[PDB]
Amino acid sequence: GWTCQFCERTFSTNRGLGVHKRRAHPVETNTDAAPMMVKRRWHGEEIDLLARTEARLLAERGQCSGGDLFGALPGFGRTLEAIKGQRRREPYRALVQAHLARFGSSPDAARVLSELLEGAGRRRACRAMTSRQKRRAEYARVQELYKKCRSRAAAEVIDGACGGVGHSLEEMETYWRPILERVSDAPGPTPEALHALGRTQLWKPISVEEIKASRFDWRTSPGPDGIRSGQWRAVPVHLKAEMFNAWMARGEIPEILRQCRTVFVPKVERPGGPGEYRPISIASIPLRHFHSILARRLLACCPPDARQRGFICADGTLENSAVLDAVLGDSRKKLRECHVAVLDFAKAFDTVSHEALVELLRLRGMPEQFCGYIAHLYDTASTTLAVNNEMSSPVKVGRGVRQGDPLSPILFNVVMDLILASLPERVGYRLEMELVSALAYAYDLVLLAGSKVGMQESISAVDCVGRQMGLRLNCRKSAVLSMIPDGHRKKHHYLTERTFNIGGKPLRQVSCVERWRYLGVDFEASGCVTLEHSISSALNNISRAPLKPQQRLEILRAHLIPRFQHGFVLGNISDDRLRMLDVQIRKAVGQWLRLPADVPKAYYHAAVQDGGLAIPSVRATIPDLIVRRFGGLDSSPWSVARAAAKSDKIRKKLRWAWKQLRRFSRVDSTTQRPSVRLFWREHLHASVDGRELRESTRTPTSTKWIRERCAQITGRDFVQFVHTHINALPSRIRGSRGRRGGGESSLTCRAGCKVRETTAHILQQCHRTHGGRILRHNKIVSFVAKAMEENKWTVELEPRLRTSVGLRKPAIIASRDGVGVIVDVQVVSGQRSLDELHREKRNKYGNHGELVELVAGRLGLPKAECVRATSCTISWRGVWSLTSYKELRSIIGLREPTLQIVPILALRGSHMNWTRFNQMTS
DNA sequence: AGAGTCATAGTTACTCCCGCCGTTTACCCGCGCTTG
DNA sequence: CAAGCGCGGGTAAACGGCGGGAGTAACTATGAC
RNA sequence: GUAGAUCAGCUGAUCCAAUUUCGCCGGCCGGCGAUGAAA
Ligand SMILES: [Zn+2]
Ligand SMILES: [Zn+2]
Repeated sequence: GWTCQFCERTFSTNRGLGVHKRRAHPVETNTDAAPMMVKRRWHGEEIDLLARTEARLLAERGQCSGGDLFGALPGFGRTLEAIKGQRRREPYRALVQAHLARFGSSPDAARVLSELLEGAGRRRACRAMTSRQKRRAEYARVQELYKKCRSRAAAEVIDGACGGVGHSLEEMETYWRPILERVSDAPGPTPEALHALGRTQLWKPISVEEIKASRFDWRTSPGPDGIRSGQWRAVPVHLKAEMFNAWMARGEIPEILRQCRTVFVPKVERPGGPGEYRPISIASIPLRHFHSILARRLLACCPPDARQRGFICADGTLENSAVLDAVLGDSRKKLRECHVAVLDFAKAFDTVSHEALVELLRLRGMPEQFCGYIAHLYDTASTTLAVNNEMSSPVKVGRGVRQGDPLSPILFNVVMDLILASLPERVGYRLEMELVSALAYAYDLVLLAGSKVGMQESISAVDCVGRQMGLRLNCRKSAVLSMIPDGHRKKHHYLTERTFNIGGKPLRQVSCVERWRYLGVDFEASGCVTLEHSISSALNNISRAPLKPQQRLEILRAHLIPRFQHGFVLGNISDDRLRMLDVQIRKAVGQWLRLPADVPKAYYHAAVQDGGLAIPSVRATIPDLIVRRFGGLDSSPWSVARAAAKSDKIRKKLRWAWKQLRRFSRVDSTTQRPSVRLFWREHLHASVDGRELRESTRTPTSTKWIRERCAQITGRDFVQFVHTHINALPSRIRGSRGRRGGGESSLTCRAGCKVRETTAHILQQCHRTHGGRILRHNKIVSFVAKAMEENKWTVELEPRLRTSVGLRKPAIIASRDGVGVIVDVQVVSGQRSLDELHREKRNKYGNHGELVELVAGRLGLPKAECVRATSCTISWRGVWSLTSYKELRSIIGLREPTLQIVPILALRGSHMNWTRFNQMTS
């Protein structure tokens, strides 16, 4: 009987039909569930607004009633008789009376600075005065870009290609210069707002200790000045402080040091026009360093509002996203009105009046010196614009707040405070007895309210205060999410028809199915459900870009996975989806590295030291990250944060996170905090192929060629290194996994050794690779001999000594200042403990005596104790032996960079042996 | 030295019906100011 | 001074929120084969 | 024909290879600056 009219399914019971409707047909059923609005209950915010307006009207007039109140409130949406009826309530007049009563009220430092200024000025003066070819040019550009500022290259490669900007200088100068030039006409703040907000240590001379404690990310690009971070680092700190104090006294920076070159960055990976970029400014390095100190000082001096959780000593994005999710979940669960309006200010930093800013700083309480410095800096400030390579015409800026400066996000925090103080005192959401009203991150404002009139009043208040400040509200992204519960039917419903106005301009009302992004996280009207995870496209982009395999691996390690880490941590992802995603990652990495499909799982994801590829496993890393980030929510200083942490939704999320992490981790011994690194480590060494890698952990330097020194080796040899390191060479034994139904020809050596053909056998024991082994030994001994000579010693390679026992061939003998060392070199299979092999090699040299005295006499020193036994022992997979490492770095002094390279030689020699075997396979 | 699709249970996000008391406001009833 | 209009008390008859109860379509993990 | 090689039908595509362009100091040859995305 019961049959749907859109999916054409007949269900046994009306319950089935309705539940099917709620999923298969969201929009139409949501419209059907819109409640009638005959006699809506009087929410508290309506009562507060009514009482306040009645009180002010009585104070200015003396008498009031519904007739004039209606005129006072045009958009209240209550009938002239409904208002009169509500007027009869006693607590209402009590609040009216309460509000009425409330209304009843050295030469060298200057020399070096001048040298830097002259160099910058000379640079400024100099500056002012086919498909195959396309791909080659792109390769050159990408390599040069990645060599200098990695983040730029990663963002370009993952997102789009072909220059990125793609819009040239035109379409920017025509679209931005007029805005950057126009002077704002903000009248300033009203005295009412100043009073509402009303609810010295700065400028002191900077000291050496504070600047030293002032951290700096030296991995930064220089500005138009041309002063690179290297020389600035080279300057001693005390002279830095001298110049900083000199500037403090002068209250200004040298003219040329303020000039900045504007650059554009896309808000969206696929910009549709010139207006979707952020015209950031890169000031000179010394100016940024100088302003960081004041940024920290002002951060410590006057903290922002409690609701302000942007650029502070806390993860504002996490708290805001969690709070929004908790609010939405609570509203859905108990069917309570909640209007959430996401607000953004287009040209946010580039729309604030200079005069309003400086005067507000004056009234707020900063010292006159600081306000005057800001005013002077922004009065004569000027900028240059340059996209791609175009020193455009310089521009004089009429609106301040310079994106990229350390002070700008803090100075704008004053305006943020002012506007945050303007919303009505009693509008918000009562989330677990806590009133939450606004969630601010930088400029992105999210206003919450429990009533339509309350939300409209809040919107109008923020609009007018911004207009007074000079800011203008964007209608492109601003939207209002509204949920009206349906009591007597227990149905959640969303409004559709637009009803909110920013200064007469209607807003876009987000429907139920729409997806909108907040802080870069996808949000649905029902809460964070999932991320579309366009990972296939990103992997295709990375694979198609002109990069060597290690470049792609590093990008996937450090820039792609973290980017979607936020979407997944703040989203709701089922571990099956995570497994599919990590399988996709594994397949892509196997393609890039040309590995087969039988390589052990753990190899990809085990951390660098344990010998893995350090490619983060989403399936396990994500639960760990969400547990770590949501554990501290209960202990956050913010009261609303603690209230959210007690929400049912977050509790369930954390429970599932704990279960997953418990399943994919082992408790650490020392810190007792579960770690995923241990899980992959255990799996890798237990694997048949990785069994020989069990010694990597004890020697961190054994694997330095995977991540730090990956730039000194070509792509091809890196791929070969990875192939042999995990034993990916398709030998017959390794080629018969599951196909051992054949005869001995399927397992014997081709060369005729008649023994089992193991990759170790091919690399070490087969006679055909005899000369290969010798040349590998010669190469490694030559390298270590050259380095050890470079460490001020004596060299006599392969001393020909005929001892009583017979003919013995030591690797190298050494002698310095009367002390000599007998160093032996050899490579050994990893199937046995490397240190026992080291001891076995050392016994037959250091425990003979007669050869010890022979080498002592040859070197010319009589005492035998000065001669010591040592063995350079490295497994053919390139894994170090701990005891050998220690003795080599301690008994004889060698810097670690030299020791970092021995595994490279061992690995290259082993693969050369393999390829030689295959070459003379005949 | 391998990388199981598939059967079944658990679950989540809903559904709907019935009934309960509390809440809101369209009528109704006047009084005071204005105009004929 | 009387009729009319705007300003004010009262009433009750439906809305509205929530409790209680009885199911299920569409995923999402494994326990075992 | 490709910086080189390879597979195709002088053109295309893949690679384990692939530093483009402008200005300069200079003698087709050497060196320099740009070709730098926030906190
Ligand atoms: Zn249907
Ligand atoms: Zn053999």
